[PDB]
Amino acid sequence: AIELHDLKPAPGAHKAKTRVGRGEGSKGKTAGRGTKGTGARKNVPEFF
Amino acid sequence: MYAIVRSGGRQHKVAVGDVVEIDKVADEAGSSIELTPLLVVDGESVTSDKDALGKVKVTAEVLGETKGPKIRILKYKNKTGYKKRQGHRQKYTQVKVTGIEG
Amino acid sequence: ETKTIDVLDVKGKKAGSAELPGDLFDVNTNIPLIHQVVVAQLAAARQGTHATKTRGQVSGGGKKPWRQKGTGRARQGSTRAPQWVGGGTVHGPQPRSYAQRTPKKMVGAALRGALSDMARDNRIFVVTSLVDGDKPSTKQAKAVLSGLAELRKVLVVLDRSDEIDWLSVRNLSEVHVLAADQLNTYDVVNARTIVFSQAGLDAFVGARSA
Amino acid sequence: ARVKRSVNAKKKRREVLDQASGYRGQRSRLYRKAKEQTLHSATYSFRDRRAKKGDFRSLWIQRINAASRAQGMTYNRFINGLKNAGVEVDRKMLAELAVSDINAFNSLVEVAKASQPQN
Amino acid sequence: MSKLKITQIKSGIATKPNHRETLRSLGLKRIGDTVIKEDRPEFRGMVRTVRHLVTMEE
RNA sequence: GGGCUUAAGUUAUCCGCCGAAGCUGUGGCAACCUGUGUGGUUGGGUAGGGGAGCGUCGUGUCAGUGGUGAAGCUGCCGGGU
Ligand SMILES: [Mg+2]
Ligand SMILES: [Mg+2]
Ligand SMILES: [Mg+2]
Ligand SMILES: [Mg+2]
Ligand SMILES: [Mg+2]
Ligand SMILES: [Mg+2]
Ligand SMILES: [Mg+2]
Ligand SMILES: [Mg+2]
Ligand SMILES: [Mg+2]
Ligand SMILES: [Mg+2]
Ligand SMILES: [Mg+2]
Ligand SMILES: [Mg+2]
Ligand SMILES: [Mg+2]
Ligand SMILES: [Mg+2]
Ligand SMILES: [Mg+2]
Ligand SMILES: [Mg+2]
Ligand SMILES: [Mg+2]
Ligand SMILES: [Mg+2]
Ligand SMILES: [Mg+2]
Ligand SMILES: [Mg+2]
Ligand SMILES: [Mg+2]
Ligand SMILES: [Mg+2]
Ligand SMILES: [Mg+2]
Repeated sequence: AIELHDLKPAPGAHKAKTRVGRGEGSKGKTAGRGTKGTGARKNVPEFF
Repeated sequence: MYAIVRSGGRQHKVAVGDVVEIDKVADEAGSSIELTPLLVVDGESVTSDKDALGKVKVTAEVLGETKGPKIRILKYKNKTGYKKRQGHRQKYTQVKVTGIEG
Repeated sequence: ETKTIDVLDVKGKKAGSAELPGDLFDVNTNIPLIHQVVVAQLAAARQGTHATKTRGQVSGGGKKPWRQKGTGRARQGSTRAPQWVGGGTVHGPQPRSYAQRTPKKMVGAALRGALSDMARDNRIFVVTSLVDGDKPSTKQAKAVLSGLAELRKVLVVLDRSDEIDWLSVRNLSEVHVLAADQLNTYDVVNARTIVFSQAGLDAFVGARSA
Repeated sequence: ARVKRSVNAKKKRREVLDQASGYRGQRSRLYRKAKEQTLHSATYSFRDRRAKKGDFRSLWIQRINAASRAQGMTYNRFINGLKNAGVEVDRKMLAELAVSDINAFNSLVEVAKASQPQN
Repeated sequence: MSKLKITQIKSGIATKPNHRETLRSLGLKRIGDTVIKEDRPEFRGMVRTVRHLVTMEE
């Protein structure tokens, strides 16, 4: 007699997706990359 | 007849029948509290010394809990992206002075 | 717990008896497990035919709108750039499948727990059949209302020629009809009671039993 | 699931335009310009709620100074006299006494005079 | 043993990390904070190390 | 800056006071530690790391609700960190 509205996930099983670049109260603006440089825009290869 | 009394680290000039905005205290509404007096003036007669102020009792009763104005804090600094929002209400307690008995 | 219990076949009034095997119809109801299985079920049910045109797929926009310098306008590379009205969508939806590869043991166990919860709550009835001879919806509406309430599941299993019961209960709109080989956790949880046909319960037990 | 921004977006704009409902020029009409002034308004209000203590203490001290100098006693000697006499009536009640009950304030002045070190 | 009484009169800001760690070891945490220590040479040493930040008594 | 040597200048010394979001008093909030009756410590903050949430749209389920007026828009009176 659970009924579909009593089904909930275990606590901690569904971590909230972090949404970046959506204000300065979170990972905002630079989006966790800092300022300028290669890493500001793409990446650096692991073999480099 | 009036008394300079203290309550919660803040002083008031009270008289019998006055309503005073006291810092929140644990005593429940309708009960009675004693406000510590720091001065008594009965008209050209000023009781000021500790020994005599010990004998005088300012008695008052609790009316209810009232809230202060809603305060909106927005801490901000330019060119950093920093902001911090906050609010405050600062509940107090109504008091009615019922008597200043020497 | 693995207790096998006994329910009584009805056919409206009374008939023989049927056994709930216990190893299924009496197991734990892992709510998180059931939730995951049901969510995966609905995700598989999703169709996901949604699409947008990127800046490369929007018509036109091949040439630079104007010179890079000298005009006093911002540097633009195409009229279909995402910041333009009528330009491409950057990270809009694309067609995809939402099906999740839930393990067999998880899916089955969830089904067992969902069945077991209302087996312990006494919401499974077994009937020899509904309707006799030719097939109406009035008859079975009665058989089920005599059973209890109107948020129902029916099992008739007989996938090829149980047209009588299937077509009788097909049009109730508060009855969900299934073959025993398609019980599935979503429908079991959604059901407030299950009524098995004798053959339906027998075939489900035969398909899965220890 | 395309989402249109307007219904959610207008809420902060209405809040800020309400908060800026006495400002001059663009500061009370335009959300962006009102937003800049509300930052300054919040900073000023926070700073002034803490400077208010000092402002009112200064006002009380000036009034006490005037009232005691009317009795031939400077503020510093008056406060030292009260401290030595052990009367812990504060700058606020003292200023209210000076404005309202000048006779009680003068009696306190006499108390301070008597409690002076006389040295 | 005379139970030294040490109180902090100046802040630790801009002082040397030596001095700040000495204050922490003495247990002083704010200006005006007071601690009681035994008349032990280590505590006399801490007091003389931060002598410009604290006052001592008996 | 006004003005100041009739110091309101320099200097030695003594007695007071002013003075910060420091300290203390009082009231509220929060993080952490601790034996878990207490209490202790802490809470400026950019890049950035961690944690917990608000609001919008779609949607399963249950409970509903709506021309005796939904959505949206717009006043007033309130509420929350
Ligand atoms: Mg930032
Ligand atoms: Mg920005
Ligand atoms: Mg990073
Ligand atoms: Mg950058
Ligand atoms: Mg940049
Ligand atoms: Mg750089
Ligand atoms: Mg970098
Ligand atoms: Mg790296
Ligand atoms: Mg590569
Ligand atoms: Mg900067
Ligand atoms: Mg192209
Ligand atoms: Mg231009
Ligand atoms: Mg190009
Ligand atoms: Mg288009
Ligand atoms: Mg003056
Ligand atoms: Mg202060
Ligand atoms: Mg402080
Ligand atoms: Mg304090
Ligand atoms: Mg912080
Ligand atoms: Mg701090
Ligand atoms: Mg940061
Ligand atoms: Mg209706
Ligand atoms: Mg809508």
